[PDB]
Amino acid sequence: KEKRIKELELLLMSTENELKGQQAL
Amino acid sequence: GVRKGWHEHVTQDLRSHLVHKLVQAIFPTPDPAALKDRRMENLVAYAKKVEGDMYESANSRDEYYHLLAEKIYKIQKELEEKRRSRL
Repeated sequence: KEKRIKELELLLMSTENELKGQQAL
Repeated sequence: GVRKGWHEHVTQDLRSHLVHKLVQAIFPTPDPAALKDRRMENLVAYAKKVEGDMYESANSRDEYYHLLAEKIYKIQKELEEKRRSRL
């Protein structure tokens, strides 16, 4: 459960981090 | 920034990517091309609407993230569609 909670939550939160991380293409 | 103190942190492109996150988080769409289907178009429109609503509601970027993630959570908690989606 907890893992699913945090994954589903984190999926949205990740975005900006992913994007600024992937400063390539 | 313009519409909110935090505005400059989140441009249309990030809003778009977040809208995509809404779509995949609600409905893990098999293929981008599938988004052309009217069923998906409606979900896309919903996600846009919801994202916009959250942007205008959110006093702060952190809040914008919070109430979005919360909204997603509520959608799955209530509607629990994730794996079913396709059907």
